[PDB]
Amino acid sequence: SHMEELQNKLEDVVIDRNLLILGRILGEGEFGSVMEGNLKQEDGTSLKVAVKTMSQREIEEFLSEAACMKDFSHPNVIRLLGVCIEMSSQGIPKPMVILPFMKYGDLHTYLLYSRLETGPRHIPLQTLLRFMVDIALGMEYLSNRNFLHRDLAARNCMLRDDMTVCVADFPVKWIAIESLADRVYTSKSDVWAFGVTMWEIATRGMTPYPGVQNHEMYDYLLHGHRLKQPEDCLDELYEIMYSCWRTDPLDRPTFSVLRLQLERLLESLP
Ligand SMILES: CCc1nc(C(N)=O)c(Nc2ccc(N3CCC(N4CCN(C)CC4)CC3)c(OC)c2)nc1NC1CCOCC1
Ligand SMILES: [Cl-]
Ligand SMILES: [Cl-]
Ligand SMILES: [Cl-]
Ligand SMILES: [Cl-]
Repeated sequence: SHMEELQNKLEDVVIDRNLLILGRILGEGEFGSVMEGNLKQEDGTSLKVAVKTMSQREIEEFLSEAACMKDFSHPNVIRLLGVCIEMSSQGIPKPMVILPFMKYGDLHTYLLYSRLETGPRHIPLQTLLRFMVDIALGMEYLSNRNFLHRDLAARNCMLRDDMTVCVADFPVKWIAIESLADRVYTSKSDVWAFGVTMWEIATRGMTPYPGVQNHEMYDYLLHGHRLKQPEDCLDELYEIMYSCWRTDPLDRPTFSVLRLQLERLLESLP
């Protein structure tokens, strides 16, 4: 059964490389690049997509990992469309991930662009808190499938045509105190990272803990200091984000609890 489900998921996940046309490069780096593409669909029409380029063992885990994420269906979690693996001239495998195109790019850049004239308009507080709700909803879905994100941050949240946020790509300043110390990581560690992401949103893209350096962070945290309240951040919003950084991770709210707080606060806005 367990196996049977894995076998099916595996069936679905691969896309014939001839259904796919690559385009220009949207952002090149270390692990690799993100490029625009067209995915030929079952109905005969093409779809604009994004295309991410990243041992047979690491190949097979990539494929098994891709199969599980393809099963994820929620509007605040980025849909994996499928995978291609095209071989090089030197012979190393090149594993491509296919994603729906996110017109507005990543949330962190978008927030930064918004403080420029020619960027997106100033983002009203209501919209910012809607971004938080969307992300909490995404992470609730994940925590209910017991899946850990590991790298939640504003730069890994993506903005869709319709300004829905979805979590994606699932960084000392984002890492829970317990995980710095004992390398151990629960959903409550994702909750920590969420709390930081909320702050990145509420500051419109500031790097967490100005004036503190990465190497200083465990002690800074170990002495009870946390991120400060941003100017024009509602106290209730700050309370919600501060609960994410409680020392005991058992004392932190679940995503489901956070989401419910965030939506209530949003509803109470005029
Ligand atoms: C989850 C991985 C990922 N998925 C997607 C996706 N599913 O579609 C994706 N798309 C994407 C779409 C559009 C853009 N644009 C480019 C033009 C720019 N212009 C510049 C010129 N300026 C005058 C006006 C603005 C505005 C942003 C984009 O920028 C990088 C990315 N990116 C992903 N990963 C990135 C990798 C780099 O780090 C951020 C996350
Ligand atoms: Cl091509
Ligand atoms: Cl999506
Ligand atoms: Cl900044
Ligand atoms: Cl701070």
